[PDB]
Amino acid sequence: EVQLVESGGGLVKPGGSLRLSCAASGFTFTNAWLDWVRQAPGKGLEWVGRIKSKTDGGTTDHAAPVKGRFTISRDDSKNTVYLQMNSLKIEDTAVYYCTTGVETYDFWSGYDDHYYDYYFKDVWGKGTTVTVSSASTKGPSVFPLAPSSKSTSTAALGCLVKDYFPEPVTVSWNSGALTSGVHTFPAVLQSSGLYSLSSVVTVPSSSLGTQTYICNVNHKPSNTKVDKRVEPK
Amino acid sequence: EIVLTQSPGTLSLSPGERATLSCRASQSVSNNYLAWYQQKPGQAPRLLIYGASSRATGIPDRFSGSGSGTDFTLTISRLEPEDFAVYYCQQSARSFTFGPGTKVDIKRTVAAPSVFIFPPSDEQLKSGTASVVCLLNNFYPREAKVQWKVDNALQSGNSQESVTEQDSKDSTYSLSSTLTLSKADYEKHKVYACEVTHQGLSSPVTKSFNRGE
Repeated sequence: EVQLVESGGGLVKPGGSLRLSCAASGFTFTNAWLDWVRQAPGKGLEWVGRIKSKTDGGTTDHAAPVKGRFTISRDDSKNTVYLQMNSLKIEDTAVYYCTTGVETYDFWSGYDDHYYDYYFKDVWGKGTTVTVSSASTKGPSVFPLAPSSKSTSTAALGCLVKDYFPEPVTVSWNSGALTSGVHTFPAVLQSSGLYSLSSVVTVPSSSLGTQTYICNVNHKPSNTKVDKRVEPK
Repeated sequence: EIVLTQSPGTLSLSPGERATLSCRASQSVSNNYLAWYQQKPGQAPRLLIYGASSRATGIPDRFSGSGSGTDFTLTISRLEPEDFAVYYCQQSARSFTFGPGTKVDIKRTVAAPSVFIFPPSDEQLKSGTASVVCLLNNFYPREAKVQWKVDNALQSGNSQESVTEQDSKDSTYSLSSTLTLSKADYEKHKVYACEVTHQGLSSPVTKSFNRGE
């Protein structure tokens, strides 16, 4: 089976460098091109560059925003394409994929090579994540968003998981026993370079004096684990 | 270099309906250079159509592509539940670029947001900062907006929001907005309000509190 696997991502300071690898299996690049495509958080797809097949001489082309900073190359002996990334910028933060097309020909028996059925399909890796940031590792504070029987619209409560770096944090409620009414929002990146995430639950207002709501927060990079019981004010 | 534009940004349809997605190219391109991709959350994109109208291997018959010149169309003859996703056109005629994407989401009846405001917690105030949170819950379609006022003055530049994916059962969205203040600024003012707009509201909604009451 044709497969691509990206590696070499990580967290890097502005101005820093990474080298990504795209290792092909089940085929070689003798007659196949290789594209790098990236996707910033919550954004669309952006082509980064291409290297042509070995038959076409392995010519490379790179997108204008990365020209001079990123360079595609290949080690033919490894069936691997590299993306050398220098002078990294915070807007280079993205998931980086490699991808190519796979052509196959089913030649007609009794005819010559001009007669065939043509098949075409793409292959993508799972991606590798590049994060470019000046921030240092910090665990979140977990602040309660307290409900009230006088603030109905049901009641709502939550936890604000504020000021952490890097991603991710996980949030559950009542150790996973509560998912009805739960919304855990995408993290936002604050102007400070720290992330913040909110998780909320809508609940009956008339049982706040007897039901327990605890948000379970885990930030593995800082070894932060915090359970916050959210009580009415 | 060629710019691909896509309309609409979000197409709202029911399972079983025909979907028609539009891609425009800033320069004319030959058909061999135009492709369409699908992408679902947490997954790489998947090629649907290449050469404007050819299906990639294993792509179902309900996907088809048409058009020429500067105007291309992806058609899904009858939407299946797995087809609610983002669709991108793509061209290789001059460099390699993608369109901005059209999201196809599940149509349901209009639902107004339920709105909740949360003052900064006493714990956060002790820690030295102040965040005010506004929750806009279970609305449809996606176009709810919120603005913040402090002592009746509209705020700008000091809020951030994010939005959930469409709910798998009730097909609604939720949105949370956070107003970030210094603790000194929070203690300097009294009335904190978020004003919410959405087509399902008979009138916009304000939720507010007075600090210290």
